Amino acid sequence: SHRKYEAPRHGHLGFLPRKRAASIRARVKAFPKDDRSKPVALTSFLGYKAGMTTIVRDLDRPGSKFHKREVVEAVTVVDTPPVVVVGVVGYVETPRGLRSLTTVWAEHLSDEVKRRFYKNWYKSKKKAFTKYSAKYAQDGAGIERELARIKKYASVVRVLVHTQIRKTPLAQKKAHLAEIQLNGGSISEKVDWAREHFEKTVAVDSVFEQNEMIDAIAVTKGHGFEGVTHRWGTKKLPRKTHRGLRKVACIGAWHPAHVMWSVARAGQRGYHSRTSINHKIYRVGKGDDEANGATSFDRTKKTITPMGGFVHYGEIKNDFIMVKGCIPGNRKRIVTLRKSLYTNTSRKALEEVSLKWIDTASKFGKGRFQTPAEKHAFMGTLKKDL
Amino acid sequence: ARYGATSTNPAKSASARGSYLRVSFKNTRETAQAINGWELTKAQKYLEQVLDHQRAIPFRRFNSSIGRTAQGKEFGVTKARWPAKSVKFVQGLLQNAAANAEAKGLDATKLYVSHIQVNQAPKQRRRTYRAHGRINKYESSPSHIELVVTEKEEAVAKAAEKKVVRLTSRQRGRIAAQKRIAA
Amino acid sequence: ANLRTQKRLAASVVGVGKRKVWLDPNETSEIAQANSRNAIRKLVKNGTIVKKAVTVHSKSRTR
Amino acid sequence: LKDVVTREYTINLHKRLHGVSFKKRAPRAVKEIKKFAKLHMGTDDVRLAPELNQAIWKRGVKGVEYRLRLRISRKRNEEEDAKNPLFSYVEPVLVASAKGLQTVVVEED
RNA sequence: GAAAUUGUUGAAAGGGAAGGGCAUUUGAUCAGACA
RNA sequence: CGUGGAGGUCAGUGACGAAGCCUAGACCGUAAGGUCGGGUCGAACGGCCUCUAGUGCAGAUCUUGGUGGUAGUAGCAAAUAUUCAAAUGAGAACUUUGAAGACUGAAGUGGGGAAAGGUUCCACGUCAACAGCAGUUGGACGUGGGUUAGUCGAUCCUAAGA
RNA sequence: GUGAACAGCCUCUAGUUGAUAGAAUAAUGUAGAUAAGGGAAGUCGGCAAAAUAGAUCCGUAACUUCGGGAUAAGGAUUGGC
Ligand SMILES: [Mg+2]
Ligand SMILES: [Mg+2]
Ligand SMILES: [Mg+2]
Ligand SMILES: [Mg+2]
Ligand SMILES: [Mg+2]
Ligand SMILES: [Mg+2]
Ligand SMILES: [Mg+2]
Ligand SMILES: [Mg+2]
Ligand SMILES: [Mg+2]
Ligand SMILES: [Mg+2]
Ligand SMILES: [Mg+2]
Ligand SMILES: [Mg+2]
Ligand SMILES: [Mg+2]
Ligand SMILES: [Mg+2]
Ligand SMILES: [Mg+2]
Ligand SMILES: [Mg+2]
Ligand SMILES: [Mg+2]
Ligand SMILES: [Mg+2]
Ligand SMILES: [Mg+2]
Ligand SMILES: [Mg+2]
Ligand SMILES: [Mg+2]
Ligand SMILES: [Mg+2]
Ligand SMILES: [Mg+2]
Ligand SMILES: [Mg+2]
Ligand SMILES: [Mg+2]
Ligand SMILES: [Mg+2]
Ligand SMILES: [Mg+2]
Ligand SMILES: [Mg+2]
Ligand SMILES: [Mg+2]
Ligand SMILES: [Mg+2]
Ligand SMILES: [Mg+2]
Ligand SMILES: [Mg+2]
Ligand SMILES: [Mg+2]
Ligand SMILES: [Mg+2]
Ligand SMILES: [Mg+2]
Ligand SMILES: [Mg+2]
Ligand SMILES: [Mg+2]
Ligand SMILES: [Mg+2]
Ligand SMILES: [Mg+2]
Ligand SMILES: [Mg+2]
Ligand SMILES: [Mg+2]
Ligand SMILES: [Mg+2]
Ligand SMILES: [Mg+2]
Ligand SMILES: [Mg+2]
Ligand SMILES: [Mg+2]
Ligand SMILES: [Mg+2]
Ligand SMILES: [Mg+2]
Ligand SMILES: [Mg+2]
Ligand SMILES: [Mg+2]
Ligand SMILES: [Mg+2]
Ligand SMILES: [Mg+2]
Ligand SMILES: [Mg+2]
Ligand SMILES: [Mg+2]
Ligand SMILES: [Mg+2]
Ligand SMILES: [Mg+2]
Ligand SMILES: [Mg+2]
Ligand SMILES: [Mg+2]
Ligand SMILES: [Mg+2]
Ligand SMILES: [Mg+2]
Ligand SMILES: [Mg+2]
Ligand SMILES: [Mg+2]
Ligand SMILES: [Mg+2]
Ligand SMILES: [Mg+2]
Ligand SMILES: [Mg+2]
Ligand SMILES: [Mg+2]
Ligand SMILES: [Mg+2]
Ligand SMILES: [Mg+2]
Ligand SMILES: [Mg+2]
Ligand SMILES: [Mg+2]
Ligand SMILES: [Mg+2]
Ligand SMILES: [Mg+2]
Ligand SMILES: [Mg+2]
Ligand SMILES: [Mg+2]
Repeated sequence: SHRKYEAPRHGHLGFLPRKRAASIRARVKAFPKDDRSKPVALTSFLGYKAGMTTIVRDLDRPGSKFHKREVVEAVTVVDTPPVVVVGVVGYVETPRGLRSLTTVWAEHLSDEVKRRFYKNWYKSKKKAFTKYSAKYAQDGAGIERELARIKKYASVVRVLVHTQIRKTPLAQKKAHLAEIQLNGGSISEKVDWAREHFEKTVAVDSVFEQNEMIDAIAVTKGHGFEGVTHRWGTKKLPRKTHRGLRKVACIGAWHPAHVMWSVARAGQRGYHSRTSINHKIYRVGKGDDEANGATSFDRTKKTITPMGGFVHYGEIKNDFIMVKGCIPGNRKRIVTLRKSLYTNTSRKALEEVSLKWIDTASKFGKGRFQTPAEKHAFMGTLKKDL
Repeated sequence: ARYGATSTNPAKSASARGSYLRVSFKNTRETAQAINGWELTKAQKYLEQVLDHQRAIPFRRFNSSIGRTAQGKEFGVTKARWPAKSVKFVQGLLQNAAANAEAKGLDATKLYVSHIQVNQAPKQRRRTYRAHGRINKYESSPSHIELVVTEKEEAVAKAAEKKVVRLTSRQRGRIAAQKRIAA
Repeated sequence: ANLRTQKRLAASVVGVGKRKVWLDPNETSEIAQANSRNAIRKLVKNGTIVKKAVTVHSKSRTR
Repeated sequence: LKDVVTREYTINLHKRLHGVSFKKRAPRAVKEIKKFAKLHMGTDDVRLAPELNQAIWKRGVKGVEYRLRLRISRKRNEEEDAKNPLFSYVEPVLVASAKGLQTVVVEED
């Protein structure tokens, strides 16, 4: 008859269905617009969400009440050992849209990738790619003409890369393989780069720089079957109400005589694909680098790994991307980081940060000490020890 | 005797019954059907495993609002269950057939079950008390079970009709010249 | 094997509650033949059925 | 083949019981132990000494000690022949504290 | 020892009911007339 | 057109198979229906002219009986709680015994009675039904045994009342 | 035993351990609890819920049929040795 009072609907209809995703690895649905005047490099990267901590930095923003004053800010850390290049795939344009034409593969393939191609690895004869590997033998003939044919046709080129999941504290030995569009100039220059990087390795620093705005593509945490109140942020019904109250009182008018797509119902919650954007990179780590977690002002040699280690993850012994704030997906999940799709000007983007101090105390309680050293200092001598 | 339609040669088959068994008609229907046509030997090892919850029985008719299980994938099915009491009654009949086969002098290694048929025994009446002074039937749904084991025999040779061919005057003018013309 | 009767009889004969009669699990065939009071009697007197002690409710803390 | 062994294990009951309803903690423990014997002895058949039972129920249902020092013994089966020729007896070991011991083989004869 | 209703076996059809009417293909099945 | 029963008749059919029942086999009739074959069955039954009626069903929230879909579904969630081992038995989550853990907490889940029941008591045997899982157990089933009074009640007396 | 107590709570004697069971711990429930800052803004309505409570001492208004109102209200205090 007409609402009575007016309110916004609940929740966004541009995120339906609120279904479990088809895969733990959320898909890159879009790559940066290509400028072929620049050198060749990846346009994304693979890693694993390890955890969060706190940061202190002076903020630089003429006009704000916190100009040249410190702020304290949340950051996530994703574990990011070098990705390894094992294939090139070339796409061509058709009136039916983009279509994959060939894939060329490297000759040798890590067991790490090799075992993604399997479901019962232990029992198997592991024959994956063994006839392919032979194609090199014969001078090279066939792999050439394929590379060669990518070159001739092909509107875009992506690289087949995979993570070195063993360089990571995780249990799962089976790595993550994935296509990354390649944007540096010229089709042929692209596939050469790809050909050149077969079996060889690619670093993060060649993909991201400090203060870059990047996007995170990941599968959201799971929560299972969810009632309507938490899933859609619906009003709790009154305490007096029969047969339950975390519900919707009116699931619909009498006509249309059908529950409609647009009304909140109980169902799966989380495990969704998201493409979260505009996460500025506060740090690019270095695994071989002691004093990862140190700064210009801190100096105290220590790595980013909190005392006792990242809760529910492990240690971070590889290079990492420290990104301001928080990110979709949870600890241990594969996560794609993507080059931004637009040159943002913002001032917020553009501000070149410089960390003053990275927090490094335990996360497994009310952590009181940055380092065993500090703890040793403050506590004195204990009944164990020397 | 007088079992349901069979097509098997009784000289190489043995058979068994239960009548008025207090097992669920519907569950044992599903398990009977699950064993049907099987190698008698593969069938027994199979029922054993059901009892162990290592493989299951696909429910295919009497199965609405049944549970779901990985153990149906074997059979292309999502709903499968593990009907204990059915299985033990069925395998008991099977054990019987075995014994009779042995007695007829039949080769056990060739025994498959070539007929297994459950249908509905007379119901058994018990009753329950519902709200407001009421009473309702509360009923057993029992089963008769019959199976037949038969020795596998291979091949079938050939042999059949001849269809007496019949064709017009002009239909053999072509033919009579088809060969006089060519080969 | 079913010693209820012998147990109840045991309780009655000894003069205390069943909760405290001990039926010796190794003379379980001997006990079973004990159908009568006279033969529970001389089963009690030779340790095949023992009285089983009271449960202390001490007064020490009260005191 | 077989192997016929005795060892003495400590089992963490605390993480196995963490969460479980109070009225099910002693019962759960009986079970979880059985399970523990099968995981080590290979053996579907697991039997608990009536004194072991006592050790478990020593403090009431919900009061199960966080660690137990067991002695698990693999033995051969007897009479009417069960499915499998092996089985395990479990006994409590009279130890001063269950806390602190590695798993040890008992040299039997 | 009918029917409702059921099991098995054989045959057939089935993209949000089924069943029906005129007509013919196809499959199965069968009467008659011929001499 | 069809059904129960009656008079007449065809010296009608039939244990060498009446009647009935089954049959996407045949044939006659526009139709109500009629005829045959084959299977099943077992003792009676039909055509024709007439006579006679308790004479034809889809319904009546029809009567009685039987049967479904629903559905292996709702459910079997109040009364704090169970556990190890032996014994027995085809069979043991549930019986027996031992051990342990608890409960009722003397305003009792203790020890007796009145009304009412009527053998439920007790023993031996024992599981087809019953005890909304089970069963080797039972207030179940089978076969037996058992209730002792000068003093305990009745019986006597009177009450409202009859 | 505690305590004013035949209360509640724990125990001895006696008696039970009966009441389908197993595995999990989604939604929504039923029953039991908690919640920062605000404090009835919720709602027909404080419905529900929360707050209060024993004892000892101190203190106690209008009004009244002088019997009350009254544990009015408002306060302090309480273990062990
Ligand atoms: Mg409006
Ligand atoms: Mg899917
Ligand atoms: Mg090609
Ligand atoms: Mg919730
Ligand atoms: Mg909200
Ligand atoms: Mg939220
Ligand atoms: Mg209400
Ligand atoms: Mg609402
Ligand atoms: Mg923490
Ligand atoms: Mg029959
Ligand atoms: Mg059905
Ligand atoms: Mg059905
Ligand atoms: Mg279901
Ligand atoms: Mg359901
Ligand atoms: Mg459904
Ligand atoms: Mg599972
Ligand atoms: Mg299915
Ligand atoms: Mg009911
Ligand atoms: Mg009821
Ligand atoms: Mg009533
Ligand atoms: Mg011809
Ligand atoms: Mg010709
Ligand atoms: Mg919990
Ligand atoms: Mg008959
Ligand atoms: Mg037609
Ligand atoms: Mg007429
Ligand atoms: Mg007539
Ligand atoms: Mg009549
Ligand atoms: Mg004819
Ligand atoms: Mg005939
Ligand atoms: Mg006939
Ligand atoms: Mg006769
Ligand atoms: Mg007439
Ligand atoms: Mg009439
Ligand atoms: Mg009609
Ligand atoms: Mg009718
Ligand atoms: Mg009708
Ligand atoms: Mg009509
Ligand atoms: Mg009717
Ligand atoms: Mg009816
Ligand atoms: Mg059932
Ligand atoms: Mg159910
Ligand atoms: Mg309950
Ligand atoms: Mg209920
Ligand atoms: Mg029980
Ligand atoms: Mg108590
Ligand atoms: Mg009391
Ligand atoms: Mg009782
Ligand atoms: Mg009495
Ligand atoms: Mg009575
Ligand atoms: Mg009795
Ligand atoms: Mg029985
Ligand atoms: Mg009864
Ligand atoms: Mg029952
Ligand atoms: Mg029974
Ligand atoms: Mg009797
Ligand atoms: Mg009698
Ligand atoms: Mg007297
Ligand atoms: Mg007298
Ligand atoms: Mg009693
Ligand atoms: Mg109940
Ligand atoms: Mg349950
Ligand atoms: Mg609050
Ligand atoms: Mg206030
Ligand atoms: Mg208001
Ligand atoms: Mg106010
Ligand atoms: Mg209002
Ligand atoms: Mg009002
Ligand atoms: Mg109002
Ligand atoms: Mg109230
Ligand atoms: Mg409070
Ligand atoms: Mg007042
Ligand atoms: Mg004091």
